[PDB]
Amino acid sequence: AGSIPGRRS
Amino acid sequence: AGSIPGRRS
Amino acid sequence: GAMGSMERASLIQKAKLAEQAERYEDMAAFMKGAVEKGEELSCEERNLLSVAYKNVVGGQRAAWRVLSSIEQKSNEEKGPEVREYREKVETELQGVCDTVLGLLDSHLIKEAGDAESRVFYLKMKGDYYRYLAEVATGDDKKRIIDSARSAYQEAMDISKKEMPPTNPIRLGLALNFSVFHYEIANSPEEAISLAKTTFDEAMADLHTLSEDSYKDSTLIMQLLRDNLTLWT
Amino acid sequence: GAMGSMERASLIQKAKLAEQAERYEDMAAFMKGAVEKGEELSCEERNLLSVAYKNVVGGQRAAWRVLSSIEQKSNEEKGPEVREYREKVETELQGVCDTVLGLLDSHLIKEAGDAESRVFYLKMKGDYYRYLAEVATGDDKKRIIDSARSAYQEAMDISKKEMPPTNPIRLGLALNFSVFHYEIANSPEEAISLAKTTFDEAMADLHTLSEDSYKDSTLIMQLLRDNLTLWT
Ligand SMILES: *Cc1ccc([N+](=O)[O-])c(N2CCC[C@H](OC)C2)c1
Ligand SMILES: *Cc1ccc([N+](=O)[O-])c(N2CCC[C@H](OC)C2)c1
Repeated sequence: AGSIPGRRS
Repeated sequence: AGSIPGRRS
Repeated sequence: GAMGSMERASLIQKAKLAEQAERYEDMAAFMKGAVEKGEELSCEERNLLSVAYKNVVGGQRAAWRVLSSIEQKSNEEKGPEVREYREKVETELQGVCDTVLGLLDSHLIKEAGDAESRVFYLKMKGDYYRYLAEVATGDDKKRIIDSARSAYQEAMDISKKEMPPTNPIRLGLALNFSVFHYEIANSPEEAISLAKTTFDEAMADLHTLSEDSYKDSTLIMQLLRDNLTLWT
Repeated sequence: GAMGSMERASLIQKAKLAEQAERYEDMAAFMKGAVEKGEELSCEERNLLSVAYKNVVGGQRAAWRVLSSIEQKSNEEKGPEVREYREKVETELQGVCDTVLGLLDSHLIKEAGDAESRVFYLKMKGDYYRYLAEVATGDDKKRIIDSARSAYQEAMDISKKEMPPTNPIRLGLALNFSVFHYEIANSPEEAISLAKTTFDEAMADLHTLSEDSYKDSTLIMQLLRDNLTLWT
């Protein structure tokens, strides 16, 4: 399913 | 304001 | 060029795949390779070329506006970094605009004889000079603006002679030329007049259209109305 | 390297500007240049490195999945183009993963002595091997999977010894290792067990936290719960 989104600091 | 979006064929 | 070893038809197929994958830089490189094969482009292929570069330059313009806003705020000493990075993005954007203009000049426009192709390419020429004008400041800002105006004007003259007032390319040309007047040329009254006249003349020709053409034309008419609502 | 003439602090500043401008390829190049200065990274700088590459590889993974789906559908003869273009995207994705892994191996992990830095980098190592595993098919798919597992396991062992069960890095490590178990290693029961145990042990430690830390930890706990809802 979902990993850490991690795309916004 | 807005021009033709033009980003989807 | 760089795509010189790939078949024209494979470049077109890969441009369509790149669109689906939202890989617009790839899409633009595939379509540049297709143009450089030297044959004229079909209606669908012209649309692929325009979508690819519009997405590439649209990302650059959005980034340039973010950076320009930060730079304007800064002018505590932030050092040269914001200006340097805005300049890097600006140069990249200018390079993409010059690439598109170069394709139009070598040799898409000169070989375009039908109104649909010639108006399409001249509208693109106006658009990419307009994107150059958005970032221009030096001794050529005036000349860049005049180049945009001249391209849009030639496209308008052909479109009014050769296309019905509901034709979507004619409508989108008028929309974008009205944005040029409002945002670039400091002519808001000319922008409003062009958008209103374009809208009204299209309205009066809708009765001639099929259901599908009606949908296409009314979609662009709503964009003209949206601008008029913002400007008045 | 390519950023060798730019000051470390200017690279960091430009990475932050590139994030604001949504220029993630630039952001990743600036952060690669900062790592290659050879100094250890602060907590904030580690986050910039991870955000930059996560966005770059996230776009590549999304494109690879679109292309892989089209390729699977095709297998009328569509010619070699879908496979060729999927392969091009795959090779680019692999190159980005190899670049990140190379930074971790030269020399971020070996110099990372505190638990927060070492766990962070080992989690990244597991993640980028996991992205390699997503596209792997040949005689190294097993070895790539084992490399991901080994990195995540070392990070888990340190995190359980050195960090409280609510620590956000510990929680995100467990979340991503549970995704590895479910999606890569064909171990859905191990995925569910790890997500449940992680969630329950964090819940029992929330009483120790400030309002702001509580918000940070409960956000990741909700991601564990979202996966558990999808998997059960
Ligand atoms: C791997 C991981 C675990 C937790 C968190 N977090 O607490 O937010 C993060 N990220 C997510 C994006 C924002 C920060 O940038 C890396 C921290 C990652
Ligand atoms: C310049 C212009 C005018 C009209 C239209 N249109 O009718 O859609 C278009 N585009 C918008 C995106 C979809 C097509 O790709 C170019 C056509 C452009």
